[PDB]
Amino acid sequence: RKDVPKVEGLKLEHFATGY
Amino acid sequence: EKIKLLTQATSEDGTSASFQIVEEDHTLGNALRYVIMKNPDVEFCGYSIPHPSENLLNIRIQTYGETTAVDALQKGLKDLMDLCDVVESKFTEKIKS
Amino acid sequence: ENARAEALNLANTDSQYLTPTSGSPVRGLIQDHISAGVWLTSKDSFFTREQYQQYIYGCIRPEDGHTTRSKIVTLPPTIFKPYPLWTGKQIITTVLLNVTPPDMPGINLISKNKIKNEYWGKGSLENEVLFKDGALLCGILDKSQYGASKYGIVHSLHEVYGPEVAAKVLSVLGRLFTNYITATAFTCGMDD
Amino acid sequence: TGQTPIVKANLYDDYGMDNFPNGFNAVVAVISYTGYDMDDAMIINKSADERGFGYGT
Amino acid sequence: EWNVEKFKKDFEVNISSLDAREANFDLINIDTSIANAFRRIMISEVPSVAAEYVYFFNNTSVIQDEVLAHRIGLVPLKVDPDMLTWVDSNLPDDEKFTDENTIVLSLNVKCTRNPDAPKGSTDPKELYNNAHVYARDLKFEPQGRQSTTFADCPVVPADPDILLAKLRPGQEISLKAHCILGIGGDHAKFSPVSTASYRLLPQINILQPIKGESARRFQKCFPPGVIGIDEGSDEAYVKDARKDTVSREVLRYEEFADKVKLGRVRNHFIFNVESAGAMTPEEIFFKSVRILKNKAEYLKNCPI
Amino acid sequence: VPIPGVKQALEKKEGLFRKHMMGKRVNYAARSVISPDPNIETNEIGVPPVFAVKLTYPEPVT
Amino acid sequence: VSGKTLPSFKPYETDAMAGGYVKGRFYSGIKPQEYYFHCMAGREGLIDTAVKTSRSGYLQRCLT
Amino acid sequence: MIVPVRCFSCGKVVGDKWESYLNLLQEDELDEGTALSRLGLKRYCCRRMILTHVDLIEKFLRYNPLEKR
Amino acid sequence: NTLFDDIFQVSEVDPGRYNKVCRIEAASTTQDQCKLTLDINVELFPVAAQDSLTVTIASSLNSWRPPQAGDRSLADDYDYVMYGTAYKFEEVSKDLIAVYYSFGGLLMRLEGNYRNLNNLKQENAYLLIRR
Amino acid sequence: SSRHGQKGVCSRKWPTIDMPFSETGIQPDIIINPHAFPSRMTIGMFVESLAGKAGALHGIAQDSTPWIFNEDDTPADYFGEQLAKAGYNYHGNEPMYSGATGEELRADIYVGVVY
Ligand SMILES: [Zn+2]
Repeated sequence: RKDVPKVEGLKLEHFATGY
Repeated sequence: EKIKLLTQATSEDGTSASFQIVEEDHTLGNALRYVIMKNPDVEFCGYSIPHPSENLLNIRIQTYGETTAVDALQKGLKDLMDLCDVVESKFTEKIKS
Repeated sequence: ENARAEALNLANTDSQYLTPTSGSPVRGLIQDHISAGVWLTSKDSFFTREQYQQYIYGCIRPEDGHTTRSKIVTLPPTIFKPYPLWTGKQIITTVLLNVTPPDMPGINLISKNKIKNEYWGKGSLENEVLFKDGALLCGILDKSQYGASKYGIVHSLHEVYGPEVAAKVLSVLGRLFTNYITATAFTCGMDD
Repeated sequence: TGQTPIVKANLYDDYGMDNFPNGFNAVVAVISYTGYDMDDAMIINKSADERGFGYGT
Repeated sequence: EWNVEKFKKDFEVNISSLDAREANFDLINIDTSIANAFRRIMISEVPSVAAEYVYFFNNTSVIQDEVLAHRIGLVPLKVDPDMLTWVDSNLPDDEKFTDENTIVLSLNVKCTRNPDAPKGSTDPKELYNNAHVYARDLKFEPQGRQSTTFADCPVVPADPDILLAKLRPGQEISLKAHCILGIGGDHAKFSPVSTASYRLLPQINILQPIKGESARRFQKCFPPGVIGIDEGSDEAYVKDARKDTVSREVLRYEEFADKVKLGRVRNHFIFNVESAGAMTPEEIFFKSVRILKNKAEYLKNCPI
Repeated sequence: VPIPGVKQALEKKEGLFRKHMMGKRVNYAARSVISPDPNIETNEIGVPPVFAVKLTYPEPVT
Repeated sequence: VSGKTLPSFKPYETDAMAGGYVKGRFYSGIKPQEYYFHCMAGREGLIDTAVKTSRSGYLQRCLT
Repeated sequence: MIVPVRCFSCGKVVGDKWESYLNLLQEDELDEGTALSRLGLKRYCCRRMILTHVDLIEKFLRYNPLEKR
Repeated sequence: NTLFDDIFQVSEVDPGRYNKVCRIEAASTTQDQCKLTLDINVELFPVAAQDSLTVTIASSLNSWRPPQAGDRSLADDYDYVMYGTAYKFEEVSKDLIAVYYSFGGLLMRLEGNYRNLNNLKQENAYLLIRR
Repeated sequence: SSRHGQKGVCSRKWPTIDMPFSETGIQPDIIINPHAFPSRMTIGMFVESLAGKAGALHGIAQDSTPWIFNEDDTPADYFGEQLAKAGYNYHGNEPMYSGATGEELRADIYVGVVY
């Protein structure tokens, strides 16, 4: 059984306010 | 009308009193409580909302004497006004700059 | 008026603190007030002058009859230098002092709760609560002292001042652990 | 107004149940904050309710 | 001792960004009580204008009449609230609506099928005329003295591209919505801000030096612009604290479980006000301050 | 299908004694879903306005 | 009757997992066999509670 | 059934964005996250509102009581 | 007026699932049997093992009011000052007693002989600590 | 009701100024108690909250078919990695501030999106 496939190519979504 | 202190907890010397305020909530209660607590003449402060579904607010100030909760509340409100004024003036100056 | 006076004296919810099934208590705060008590009465929790006074006034409101001295009374702060701090146990103590009728000794109570000493670490004595003269001095408040458990602080307040004062203590602690839990909220998640 | 579930099963699309949305994706906070939800109750946002949250005829 | 002067000496504002829609400034050395009061007054008590009392002549659309009334009342209006006054309650409803406090937004539409309908055309933009009703269709009309007052103001929705209703041929909408002043605490449609919130400035207390590759990964825990490597001495220092969102990825690693503390300064807020299109966030904050001041003043001068 | 008789009219749970003498429907009595409210005293209950304008009590004027 | 506790488990299997002993936890999920056993136990609990609700009614009414 | 004027949790208008979102998704190989980023929605409260709108009014309109079928 | 005074040598400090407060395992360097065990919040008065602390208990510092202009007390000579009421006088053995002091939860136990602990009573008693 | 048997009547329409808020600036539209979870033992609700936040942040959709994981690939870890890559907490906790006291709460609050 191979593990759950990984959603690759994921970037950083949460930037602090004003950023 | 909007502001009426409760005779049930007021004192003849006036040093302790409880105010019931309409159409108010934390938005004024917390700031006023902070400002009044900044007065070293008073001992007790803090605010309580009787029931959330009713637009009511209670402020109780127990001084240490020589003063009144009435004048302590007046002083707190005036300090609130001055604090808002300094915030506004600094904001406007930084807008200019 | 016959039925009004009937329901107001024989069947009203305060006059039924315990059940005649076994004489054990049936009333008391249930889940979130209990979990907030384990935090406010924890030894690690201190509260400044403003936070303490705010909690006490919001819990009590003398204008609504929760007091007995026609003016809220206070307590000495635990800490004097560098700055005046209080404790949660002092908060419970002054809450009792404000609801409990004056000129009456406080509940000198000895009992325990549902929390073993080894959970708090070595040398801890929090398993037992040591009330005195209307003051909490050791251990923590818990379900065992308010809820579906016997020989608690509210049970002894019942046993000493009738069921009315115990009812008012239930109400006052309900308004105390509520306004408290707004400020320091309680949650759970995958990390737990 | 109904919404598709973000956390859907794979069979939400095999059977095609997108035609009858039964709810919405709500921001849930597992928090003990108000006191008005202990035994089984829950609290909605007044503003969200006033922006069309869960409205129906 | 706390005095107005001792607070004016320390309080300061750092407007980091600005725009006609979104502001992001800082309030420093102010109490959390007052900062929260500003936030709540801003999000609730600052007045704005949105349609309240609709009038419907016909609605053959698929959308329910009340649903359409709700959607119409939601839409923001590029109207300065100070141009019109407040509405009454005890006055007769035939006479409560003046030319100084009410805005009328007609919407007459009739979808009709396009006779030159192409073959294989699926997109409804070709098969039907006026199938889609956009908020641009809400057409303000002056009333009485509005001609010589609101002439220069092109009363339009703050977004003219919000979709109102999708029609089909034959189906019709014909309505007139009256707009008035209101506040957010009454209904969420009067809230002039898409959001209004703050956050205390994160604090990263590095206790023990982080050197070598350890500082290289210690930087990767925070957002990219928060931690930096000193040029000469390979170490980690806090470059920009504001850029950090408190995620506590450091605390998941035991090598940093004792070399750092993620505190937080308690007097340094970072506001972020997004206007809903009605006004500008700097003016929103200005009116929030003015509302708090007038509220304290009314409490002060109200007879006891 | 067989028609009830007099004995069958007062015999069992749905008869007369149990269904209309031990327990009866009553006037001046309401009902609704319950919700929590930690801001009422523990000897109190939250009465909605709609009941408060319908339930009544005859107070002889004095 | 064939001695199997489930289709997957071999007949007359000496194994705790076969005999209803689930080693999983709700944190990391339960395997389908254990899911079936747990559903059986939960349904049994529900039925027992449904019966016990009405079991005491006649006793209490007769006493009272 | 039709795109809401304002996001429930915050108030950021997402009702002037449904056609823009569909166009961004169909014209190019834009993923949903990229389209929601380019459309002015960076908080998940706004992002889910346009990521998870069904637009059932299309199926609703195909039963016109004022047109020969 | 004072009731007790000494100087103590810390031995062990126990975290004990407490972010601020800690327990003091102490052994005084004057008496062969005088011992202390006090809980303090090291967020105000931080202490480490094998460090030296001063302890003094005063029946008064000369109702409560925050400090104002022109006020003096016994607290000026120490760092950490705490309020607590004695509640359990114990008799350990011959020429050996123990006293329990809880300062709003922060229980303190004092061990040793009654040649020095005699002046302690069961009433309100300040505590003062200095390096 | 959630999709995990966590039914419950709405008890008050909490005004947004009184609702708690986070650094991002969102008041959750649904508040449910944590004490509903110990007795009811629904970790599915927690993992759905995690997966919903991760999916809305990355713009993607989360499958939830039973038994796709194991005891070596926890869904908690999976959605935590997908939250860490987005910038939020690995354990799903969002540092919130109380909308009444203004102060930050004692510890980070578990938030997410659920159906
Ligand atoms: Zn939003």
